[PDB]
Amino acid sequence: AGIKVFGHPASIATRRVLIALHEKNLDFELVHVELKDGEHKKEPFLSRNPFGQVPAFEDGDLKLFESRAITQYIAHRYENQGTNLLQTDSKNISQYAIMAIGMQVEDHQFDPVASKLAFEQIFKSIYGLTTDEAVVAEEEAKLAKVLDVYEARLKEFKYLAGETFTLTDLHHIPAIQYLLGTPTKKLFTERPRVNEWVAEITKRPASEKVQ
Amino acid sequence: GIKVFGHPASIATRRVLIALHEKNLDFELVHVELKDGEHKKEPFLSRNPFGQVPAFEDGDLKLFESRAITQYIAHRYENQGTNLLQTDSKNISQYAIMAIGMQVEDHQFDPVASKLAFEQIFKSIYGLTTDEAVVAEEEAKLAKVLDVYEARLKEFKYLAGETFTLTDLHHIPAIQYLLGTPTKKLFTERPRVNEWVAEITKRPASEKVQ
Amino acid sequence: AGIKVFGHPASIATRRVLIALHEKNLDFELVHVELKDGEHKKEPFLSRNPFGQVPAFEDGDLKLFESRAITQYIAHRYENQGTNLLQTDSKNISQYAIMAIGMQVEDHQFDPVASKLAFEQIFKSIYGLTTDEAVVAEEEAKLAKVLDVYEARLKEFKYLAGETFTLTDLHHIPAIQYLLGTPTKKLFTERPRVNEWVAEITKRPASEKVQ
Amino acid sequence: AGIKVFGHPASIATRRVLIALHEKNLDFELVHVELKDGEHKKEPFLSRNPFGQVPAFEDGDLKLFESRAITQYIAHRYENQGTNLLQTDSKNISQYAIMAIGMQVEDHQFDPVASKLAFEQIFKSIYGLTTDEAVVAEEEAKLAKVLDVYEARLKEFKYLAGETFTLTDLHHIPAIQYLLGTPTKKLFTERPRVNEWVAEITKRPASEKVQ
Amino acid sequence: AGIKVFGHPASIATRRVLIALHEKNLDFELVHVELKDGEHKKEPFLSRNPFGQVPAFEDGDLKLFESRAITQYIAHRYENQGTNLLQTDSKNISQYAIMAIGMQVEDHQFDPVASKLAFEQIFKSIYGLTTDEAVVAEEEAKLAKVLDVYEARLKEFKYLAGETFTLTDLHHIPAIQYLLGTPTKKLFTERPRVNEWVAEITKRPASEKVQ
Amino acid sequence: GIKVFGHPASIATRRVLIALHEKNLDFELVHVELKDGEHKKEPFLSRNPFGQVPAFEDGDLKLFESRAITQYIAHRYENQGTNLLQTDSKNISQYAIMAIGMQVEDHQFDPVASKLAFEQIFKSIYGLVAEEEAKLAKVLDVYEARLKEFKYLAGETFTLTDLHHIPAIQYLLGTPTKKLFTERPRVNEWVAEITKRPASEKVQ
Ligand SMILES: C[C@@H]1O[C@@H](Oc2c(-c3ccc(O)c(O)c3)oc3cc(O)cc(O)c3c2=O)[C@H](O)[C@H](O)[C@H]1O
Ligand SMILES: C[C@@H]1O[C@@H](Oc2c(-c3ccc(O)c(O)c3)oc3cc(O)cc(O)c3c2=O)[C@H](O)[C@H](O)[C@H]1O
Ligand SMILES: C[C@@H]1O[C@@H](Oc2c(-c3ccc(O)c(O)c3)oc3cc(O)cc(O)c3c2=O)[C@H](O)[C@H](O)[C@H]1O
Ligand SMILES: C[C@@H]1O[C@@H](Oc2c(-c3ccc(O)c(O)c3)oc3cc(O)cc(O)c3c2=O)[C@H](O)[C@H](O)[C@H]1O
Ligand SMILES: C[C@@H]1O[C@@H](Oc2c(-c3ccc(O)c(O)c3)oc3cc(O)cc(O)c3c2=O)[C@H](O)[C@H](O)[C@H]1O
Ligand SMILES: C[C@@H]1O[C@@H](Oc2c(-c3ccc(O)c(O)c3)oc3cc(O)cc(O)c3c2=O)[C@H](O)[C@H](O)[C@H]1O
Ligand SMILES: C[C@@H]1O[C@@H](Oc2c(-c3ccc(O)c(O)c3)oc3cc(O)cc(O)c3c2=O)[C@H](O)[C@H](O)[C@H]1O
Repeated sequence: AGIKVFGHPASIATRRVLIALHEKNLDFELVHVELKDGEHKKEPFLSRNPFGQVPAFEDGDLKLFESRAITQYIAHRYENQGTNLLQTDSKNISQYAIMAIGMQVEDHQFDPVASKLAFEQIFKSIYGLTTDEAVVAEEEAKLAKVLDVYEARLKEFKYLAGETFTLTDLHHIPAIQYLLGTPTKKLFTERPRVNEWVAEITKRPASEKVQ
Repeated sequence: GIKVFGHPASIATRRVLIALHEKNLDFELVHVELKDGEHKKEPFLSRNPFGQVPAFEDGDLKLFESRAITQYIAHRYENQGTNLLQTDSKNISQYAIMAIGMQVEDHQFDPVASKLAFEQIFKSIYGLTTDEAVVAEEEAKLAKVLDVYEARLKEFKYLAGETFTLTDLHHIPAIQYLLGTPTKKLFTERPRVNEWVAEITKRPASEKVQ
Repeated sequence: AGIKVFGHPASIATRRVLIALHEKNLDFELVHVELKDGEHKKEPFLSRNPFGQVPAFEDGDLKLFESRAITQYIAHRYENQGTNLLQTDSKNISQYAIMAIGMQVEDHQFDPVASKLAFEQIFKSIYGLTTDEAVVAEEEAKLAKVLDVYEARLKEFKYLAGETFTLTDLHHIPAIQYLLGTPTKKLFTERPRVNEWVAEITKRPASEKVQ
Repeated sequence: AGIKVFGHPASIATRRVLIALHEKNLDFELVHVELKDGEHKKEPFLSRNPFGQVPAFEDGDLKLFESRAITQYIAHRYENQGTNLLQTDSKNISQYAIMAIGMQVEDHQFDPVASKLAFEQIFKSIYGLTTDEAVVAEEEAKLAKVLDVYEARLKEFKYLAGETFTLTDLHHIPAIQYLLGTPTKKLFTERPRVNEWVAEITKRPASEKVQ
Repeated sequence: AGIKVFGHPASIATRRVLIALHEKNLDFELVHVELKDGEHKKEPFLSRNPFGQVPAFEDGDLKLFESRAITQYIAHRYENQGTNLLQTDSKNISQYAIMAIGMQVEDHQFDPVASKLAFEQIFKSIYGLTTDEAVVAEEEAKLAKVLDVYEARLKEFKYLAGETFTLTDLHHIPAIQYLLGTPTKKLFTERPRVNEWVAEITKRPASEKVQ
Repeated sequence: GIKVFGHPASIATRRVLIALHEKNLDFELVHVELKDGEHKKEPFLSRNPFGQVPAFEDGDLKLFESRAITQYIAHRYENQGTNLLQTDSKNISQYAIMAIGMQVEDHQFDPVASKLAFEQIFKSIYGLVAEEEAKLAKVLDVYEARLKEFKYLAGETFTLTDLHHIPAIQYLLGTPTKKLFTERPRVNEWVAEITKRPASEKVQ
């Protein structure tokens, strides 16, 4: 009954879902999955996601996993409450496609790089493992290319899909929150439109709630 | 009209081509010469700054990312040819189920399938020897994905439900390649997966790009 | 305190030092080196270890690094307090050599394998990453060969250097603590003298203090 | 009947043969072998080359494989037509040996390095993959040494075997064509005699026919 | 000043040259290059071969390197003395091409595998290293394929290029001599026509002179 | 008496041999035929169950692990030949400083030096690096800084810390990796001194 998120409050992909829920002012329960104990690779969590990755999700009888499938469900199902996470005219197909390009680009070009950066520089550090400086340099060079594209794009429009905040922007927030606490920060601050964009999306109340 | 900027052997290009054929749409395939690095040069970079085929045009609308393109095609031309969305396309929960499968193809299937094709086909063109360790590690991963698919296909005829959708369509080009390799066994040894592969690969739109 | 340890409490090599200090009932400060902030790759930590790795160590004016150099120093400098970590007759050179063989074997044969097993099964799994089952199988086969040697050895003597607990046994403890929380546990439990040895050394109060 | 080449028009080794045929103004059929479908590792291609490598070749009843055995056959069999691919005085044994050194050097020192560089910088990109910048730097250093030797050699003579274009030069052309579309280009252009040599051999009509 | 070979008497490539010289009954000096002291990577040897590999070679004013360029030069320059190392009718271009296929095959398919097998099983011991049994198994499987092709070939003809002993056969001898002192021997003796071929070419006086 | 069970080319065997020569000790080198897998068979396995050269004997005492052996030699025969311990061997802090260097040689230097030697000697000789040279440079920069303060790695005298590096260095001096040593002036002098020692030249 109601909306439940099965995840961990430090997980990037879990935070994606949490931010979208807060943006919609939805009530929900966060059910804690203990990653340190391998609970995500055990039953019963495996029956909610056989790939053993947080988050999983429930809205009544509907059971989901994959953060970006979940956010998009939220954005459609609860379109008319709270922040609109779709384009202003959500019935405009070409505008939806432009948002979709940006979502694909986050998923394929931004996230794997940002993830590796956060893993090397933050998560390894929590367990006393040493950061591989070569992976960091290689991954920062990649991220700089992605951010150069974003810079050009943000010269044209206030946000990545157009003039309003959407899922394209939202999906970047958790990884960015973590990378702002690392030397990777410079890559965002040295690009002026990227920097303003980061400042706006991270100061949103929904973003600050999960931080 | 509709133009696709890509290469006819490319997995991601074939994704778009199959969707266009399924909609019976006319279009032009404008060849991008990957062997000459044309995808990492202007003017192709001005269509996709990440230098990856395919890019796409429908009148004034310019796109890239194969799965954004296919979805656009499926919505813009919803009412002609094959329906690539769910039967009731206005049902939001049903759309979310399709979306899970599309995410799963992208994150769990495609990177593994793409490594298996690289090691067993593409390395052989060129001078290179297939790393049998990568092949074994990747086949074990693929088996886990296909076990999930098997369970799912016991419940429903296709991956998103009772009808062929983008979730199935996105898998076709990688599968077409892997059927020419010993990885074939992973599909054939799983009966519902095997039937599913036979159905989706024998579709006329699939055969047109082969 | 006189004695300071510069490390991280989850680090295997740091725990080696901590256990030795506790065994000697020494007072000391653990100074937590902030790996996430790159503190280990900055002055003043680099003046304690130019290779930028944890732990480093101080006893008055004496500055050290390398966990096994530190534990040995502790064992000699504070020989006649708390547990004896050297051989019963510490002046016996041949007996010291037998302990030294075991310490070398821990360093070369045991530690790199145990480390990789912990990384693949614990560190990676907690994050998003999939445990490479091939590395696990290859490494477990190596570990089994080591533990077979240990089994034969523990049929002759209560501990690895002879009849008493020494640094040879102590140096294995932290890695073992981690591997007991993984399926690699079986390799220890399926060997009866190894199993009794693991049970004894991990139930020591000094071992439990760092867990 | 007549000359047939069994290969693929993008293949470096196939192009070697094609260029030699064009230089002799020979008529021939290119029979396409579908490498993407593994046709080279199946019968009937395996009966033409049991090592499953393109190209294979036929001139009437004579069946050959190995690109450099084929080019040499072409150069002798059809010596007196089109471009002379042997030395001016082809009966001069010491001059032949000098050409033979160069051909060996292309095969052993140039080709494996040039191949790797093309793979890392062009072919990996076609598939997902990322170019390993370390391999590129290691291989470019190797290529630079080769090209330094070539530079010295080209200060004495117009081409690599002497004053005329021969098989020694011809065998380099296909790999060079690919590397001119990569940043490795600089290694050629930064060496003035190498640069002029590359410009000459790539602007030959036979070279341009296969491009 | 006559024929000089600059190399080392244990080197496979040097032995190639020595055998050809002995087959021609030529007088020559072997000038020792001390590999263990890096003499091959220093002047004056580098001025004979800028790639720093034995052997180099001299016949009067003519300076050469690459063992197979040298053997071929010897076979042409001294064609009409001692053993003919070319085909019976050396003016027959198709017959030359058939010998050339076999020479290419020895270089590309046989030599790299045979050379690894000799390194793992014989020469690793010279430097105090242990034989990698996995490399050995992988390489023996490759060598078996090559030898199966050779077996088929030798059903048709007494030697690899036809009815008479040529450079194709000669180039295999040194590697084979070494592999006959290893368990790899079985691959040759398992195959009856290969076995008779090995027995014939290794019992030649010129072969025995370098052993 | 003293016996060493190993192979004369083996880096770890040479470590032991050098220490014996430095102490002017008589001993027998009993060859273990690695090419024939003798190290992975009985009776060698009963001297070292891990099947690695060298093993060692001094009367009834049986040892393996080169660095355990060198240290035993340095203590058992402390007062003869070269002192391989610190000048004041009873000084515990000074021993610890030598111990840091021995650990550093084992963990930071040896694995890198060993890879470089085995890739290049052989690439150069039998026709079969950049990542490893970068790692080695870092280690050698630390050594350079250290050798500005003291004549040797543990202090003012030659000790086991220096000795343990010798065999790998001997091999690397026959490769282009030589430059990493020569481009660092204090490292270069240190290498020249430790490799010209008679005990080092005896095993070369
Ligand atoms: C609000 C909806 O937005 C758009 O539908 C699309 C949707 C979509 C519709 C309903 C859902 O429950 C859902 O999760 C996604 O998805 C798209 C994804 C793409 O990658 C590209 C598209 O053009 C659409 C696409 O056009 C359309 O404008 C549609 O007419 C409208 O009902
Ligand atoms: C102006 C467009 O920018 C670039 O494409 C991107 C688009 C986009 C493409 C086509 C459109 O019609 C549109 O309005 C936006 O959107 C992006 C969104 C992101 O979040 C990130 C991106 O890199 C792009 C991104 O790279 C391409 O150069 C495109 O062909 C060009 O038309
Ligand atoms: C029947 C469902 O199977 C699994 O979810 C999947 C679904 C799915 C299906 C129907 C549902 O009502 C639903 O909530 C989820 O669909 C998939 C599609 C794919 O292409 C691949 C998948 O891995 C799943 C996939 O793993 C999950 O274990 C889910 O919790 C369970 O209810
Ligand atoms: C009885 C002895 O066992 C084995 O050596 C080991 C020794 C050792 C050698 C000589 C002795 O007198 C002694 O009491 C112990 O100690 C070990 C300690 C470990 O932690 C691990 C080991 O593998 C050995 C280890 O393998 C060897 O087979 C040795 O040569 C033999 O004499
Ligand atoms: C000038 C020559 O350079 C080197 O030999 C080569 C020769 C060559 C040897 C003897 C001659 O009389 C001659 O005119 C050229 O030719 C080459 C050609 C290539 O295409 C590549 C090479 O590396 C050499 C190559 O390395 C040798 O160091 C030789 O000592 C010297 O005479
Ligand atoms: C019987 C022949 O075998 C194969 O070619 C080889 C030839 C060869 C080709 C055409 C001829 O007319 C001829 O007399 C010999 O010779 C070889 C010699 C070697 O030392 C190694 C080889 O693999 C072949 C080798 O593979 C090819 O399959 C060829 O097409 C076929 O005609
Ligand atoms: C000669 C001895 O040296 C020093 O003992 C130490 C020894 C040691 C003593 C006797 C032996 O047979 C042996 O093989 C090693 O080892 C150490 C190792 C370290 O890593 C750190 C140390 O401080 C000592 C440490 O201080 C001490 O100065 C001891 O007082 C003295 O008897």
